Amino acid sequence: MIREGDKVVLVDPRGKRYLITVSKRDFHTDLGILKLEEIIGRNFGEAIKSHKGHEFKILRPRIVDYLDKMKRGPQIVHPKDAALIVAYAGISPGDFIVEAGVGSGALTLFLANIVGPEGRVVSYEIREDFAKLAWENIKWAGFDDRVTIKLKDIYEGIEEENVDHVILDLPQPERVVEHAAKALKPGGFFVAYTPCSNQVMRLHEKLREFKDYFMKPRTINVLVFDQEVKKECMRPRTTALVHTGYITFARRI
Amino acid sequence: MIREGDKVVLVDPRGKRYLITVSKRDFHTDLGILKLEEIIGRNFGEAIKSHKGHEFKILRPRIVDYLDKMKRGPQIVHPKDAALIVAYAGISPGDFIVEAGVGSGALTLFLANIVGPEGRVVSYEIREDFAKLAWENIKWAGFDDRVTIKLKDIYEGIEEENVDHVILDLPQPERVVEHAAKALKPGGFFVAYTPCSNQVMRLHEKLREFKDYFMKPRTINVLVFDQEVKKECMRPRTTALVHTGYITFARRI
Amino acid sequence: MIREGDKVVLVDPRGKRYLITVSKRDFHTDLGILKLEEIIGRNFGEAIKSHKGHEFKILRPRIVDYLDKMKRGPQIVHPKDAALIVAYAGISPGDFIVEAGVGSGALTLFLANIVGPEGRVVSYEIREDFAKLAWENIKWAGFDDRVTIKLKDIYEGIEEENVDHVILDLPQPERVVEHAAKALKPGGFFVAYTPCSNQVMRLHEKLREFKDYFMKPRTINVLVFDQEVKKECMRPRTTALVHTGYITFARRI
Amino acid sequence: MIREGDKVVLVDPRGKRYLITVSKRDFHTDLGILKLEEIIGRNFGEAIKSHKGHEFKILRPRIVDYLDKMKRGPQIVHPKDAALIVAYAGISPGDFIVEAGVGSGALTLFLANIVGPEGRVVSYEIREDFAKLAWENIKWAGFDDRVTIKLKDIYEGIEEENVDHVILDLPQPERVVEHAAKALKPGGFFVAYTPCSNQVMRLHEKLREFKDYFMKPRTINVLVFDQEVKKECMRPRTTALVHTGYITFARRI
Ligand SMILES: Nc1ncnc2c1ncn2[C@@H]1O[C@H](CSCC[C@H](N)C(=O)O)[C@@H](O)[C@H]1O
Ligand SMILES: Nc1ncnc2c1ncn2[C@@H]1O[C@H](CSCC[C@H](N)C(=O)O)[C@@H](O)[C@H]1O
Ligand SMILES: Nc1ncnc2c1ncn2[C@@H]1O[C@H](CSCC[C@H](N)C(=O)O)[C@@H](O)[C@H]1O
Ligand SMILES: Nc1ncnc2c1ncn2[C@@H]1O[C@H](CSCC[C@H](N)C(=O)O)[C@@H](O)[C@H]1O
Repeated sequence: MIREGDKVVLVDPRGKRYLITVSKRDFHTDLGILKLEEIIGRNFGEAIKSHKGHEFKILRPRIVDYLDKMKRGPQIVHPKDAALIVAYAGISPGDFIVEAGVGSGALTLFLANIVGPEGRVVSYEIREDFAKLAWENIKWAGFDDRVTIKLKDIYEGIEEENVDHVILDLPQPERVVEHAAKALKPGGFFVAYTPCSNQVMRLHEKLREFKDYFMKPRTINVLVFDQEVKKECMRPRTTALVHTGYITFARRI
Repeated sequence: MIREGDKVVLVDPRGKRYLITVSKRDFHTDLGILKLEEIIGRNFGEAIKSHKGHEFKILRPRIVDYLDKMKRGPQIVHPKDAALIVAYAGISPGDFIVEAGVGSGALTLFLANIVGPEGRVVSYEIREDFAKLAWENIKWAGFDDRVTIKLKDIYEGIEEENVDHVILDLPQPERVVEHAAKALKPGGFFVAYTPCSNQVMRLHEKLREFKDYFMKPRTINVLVFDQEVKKECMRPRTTALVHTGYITFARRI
Repeated sequence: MIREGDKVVLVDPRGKRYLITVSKRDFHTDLGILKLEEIIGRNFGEAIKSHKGHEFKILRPRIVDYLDKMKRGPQIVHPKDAALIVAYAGISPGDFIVEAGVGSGALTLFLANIVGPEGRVVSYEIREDFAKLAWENIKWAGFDDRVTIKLKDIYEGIEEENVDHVILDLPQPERVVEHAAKALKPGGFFVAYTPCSNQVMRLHEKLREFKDYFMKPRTINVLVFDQEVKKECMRPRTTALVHTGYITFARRI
Repeated sequence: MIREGDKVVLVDPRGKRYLITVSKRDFHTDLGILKLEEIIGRNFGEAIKSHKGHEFKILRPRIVDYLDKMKRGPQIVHPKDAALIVAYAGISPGDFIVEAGVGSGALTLFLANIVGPEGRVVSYEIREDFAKLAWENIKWAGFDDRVTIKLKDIYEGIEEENVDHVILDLPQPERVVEHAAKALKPGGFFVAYTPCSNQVMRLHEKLREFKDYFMKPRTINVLVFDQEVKKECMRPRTTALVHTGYITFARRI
């Protein structure tokens, strides 16, 4: 069922994953040489063995795989932040999303997945090299069909109209507030990710100026604690990622 | 555009949301009486008035309104927990999900909206009053098309096959592990939400025993702090919801 | 034995405490009337019974009982914040402490307990009613031996010299930095408690300006989670106190 | 004023501290030889110079210095946890404390500082090399007067009686419960520090068997978030110490 050119997740015995394109070349590993040609005509769930006899399993790549293994220009918007943006903004299949700060394309890949083949994500970017690398990430993930990158400064305006969500992770989201109020559907969401307290203060004040266009804003911070579970001791993992950014939501009119 | 029988969200000046089916009747509010018939023939983004001069904005119902306004039992799975289920398990449009513990239909509604018209959710439930209640909400939210509620003890087995995700909020997820291993696609996710660390210990024991059926399980705990942001003062809100439940993820072999 | 005028802690069957003054007057309770005079001749570890038959145990009042049961114009600086102030700044028996913001006298009580009968806490306060209130609180607790309340505005200066610590919980702690710099012993701690980010920002501004007077400042934030532990279920408590204030520490060169 | 044999902290133009016993010798350091003969007869707040020009400040050793610079091999109980133990148990000058797990002496130092010259700390230990290292640390910090270490297993029993607090950092505190019930004064505190949920569950089980000797227990967990305050950005430190141990408190009768 797998043909040349298709993408595949190879899982080694230790649980390490390789998101691979099937082709006539021999992939090198910790644990021997895979001949990726042997994968043609196999099914997901079958295995291939390296030259030293270690078994690698073939999985269909999912969004988590693409997200986990893309070329990143550190940092990004993290899974957990993307998650709450989706939840509290209620992003849905079919939604039309404008986003600014395409970066590596991480938030874009996640949002593209949520809106499906019939949703649209339009990403703004001002940095040429980030646009060229994001686009390569989005083609690689197959979202080629639903995402458009505009090499354009969103501060100067939003061309689009009747958008479901404006989602931002750039330095000054306050400079987009006025444009978002025009672009957004009634009941549409303005969403911003900001690492600093200062950015929140500014944004909240701008959103107060635009009380007539937005509902009362909401700013959250998400923490995720991994648990270390064993036979005897169950306890939280000693260190954790405590802070990425704040997320501010505001409903339109 | 708005016709009889459609569902609409009315927003009052304060920002109180009313989820209403538009029909020929009068609706009684703390800001006076409304005639829903005046909504008919109008478009989203427009306003109707009350017999005290107070305006009511008309918005298209989004998933977040349904989750906010549905009938409930006591405990539920909160948006943040479902958010991370979605993010960490890679729940995508078109997915086939098995969930047990429908309860009030909160989680099921969340997942139904993520999977889209072409995804499917099958929910098991042992408690006949909950099943009726949950089904009441999904027809109401319009996910009629994609959701099926089984009145069946999931511990007896999972009749579905090639499922993308098995997602549990029930007292003993360990008693579903063997079943889910057979039901899940290669690469699919077992996901369990458990309030106590006892549950997690027991569940981790079962997954340990099924080592050759799942990758290394990870267990997480998610906290969300709201921020009180004023002109003079930005502090985290004094009080917060600090624990709902632990979430455990395991990918199938 | 216990005599008239002694202060005592009555613990009821449900574990509830009552800090009481022993005297010929009968005290009214959920569980019946207590003849407090019957607590004369009795000793710590003994009990007395209400007219409804219920037994109240007699304990020696400790610092936690005074802190837990005093008259507040709430909220105070919470015992979690005061603990970390003590621990991080090294507050020891015999210390000479200047604090400003006597308020209810809660912080003052805590530090007074720490410094001991031979230590000194000098508390500044600009409000006559608070000063009366707190002084009544500290008498009540037996600390009038070691605490001084100066009805004076600390922004105008600190009369004391060679102080161990300057501990602040007032709105503009930056206006005390210079005075604290000159009041503190070498190795003495400037400590401020500030509910808002904004206050931390200004206080960091001022401490940068006086870098030649202070080591690098450190701002913490402390959360305490309660656990629900029962035979079956052990989980963190659902709701917690998430924020009181930030605490900044600065060592004098 | 400062004579031979006394202890002194040296602060350099970076901020780093060195705690030494003052005696005539060319002290080897990163910024050049010190020669601690220029220091004798000086006062605190003065400066002494090396051969490379730079200046070193003389500070009086506080409890924070001893806890920083001590030989601290084995994992300590953390300052934040010591703090809440002090706070919630109401540990006061002059208290009599039995503690088990002397470890390196860290928790023993901190407690010995709080109970003061007239308090007593009896530390139990079963490991020789730990006991030798612990006694060598407390003598160095000057608490020889108030601390005794017993090379004896606390599970076998508690020799002392009428004690203020039993403070534990060992693997099975539930075995010390009955002994503590005998040793503690009316209103005294049993305090145990456990890194695992399991340990807490066992302990709570024992404490409830001893409901007639103890008030309902209270288990807590403390987190400290460091704040990053730069001129143009305030945010929490990205990473933070999230879990060290749970702490359980119970009042005797
Ligand atoms: N006005 C604008 N329009 C479109 N993209 C923008 C933009 N301003 C910035 N960007 C892009 O948005 C991305 C994130 S900017 C980096 C944000 C950083 N975490 C912070 O602390 O603020 C970058 O790729 C940047 O080039
Ligand atoms: N074996 C089973 N099959 C299907 N549904 C079940 C089930 N056991 C419980 N449920 C349903 O799942 C929902 C949540 S059960 C309550 C969960 C609890 N907090 C715990 O984990 O301990 C209820 O609606 C209940 O009827
Ligand atoms: N310059 C100053 N000198 C002395 N006390 C001051 C002061 N500024 C404020 N205070 C006192 O410090 C205390 C804390 S004020 C900050 C907390 C807040 N205003 C509240 O009341 O909850 C108050 O009792 C106030 O009267
Ligand atoms: N019954 C007992 N009496 C006295 N000390 C004990 C004891 N059981 C354990 N200890 C000591 O208590 C301390 C903490 S024990 C828990 C930490 C971990 N097991 C470790 O050693 O790294 C150790 O110093 C240990 O030697």
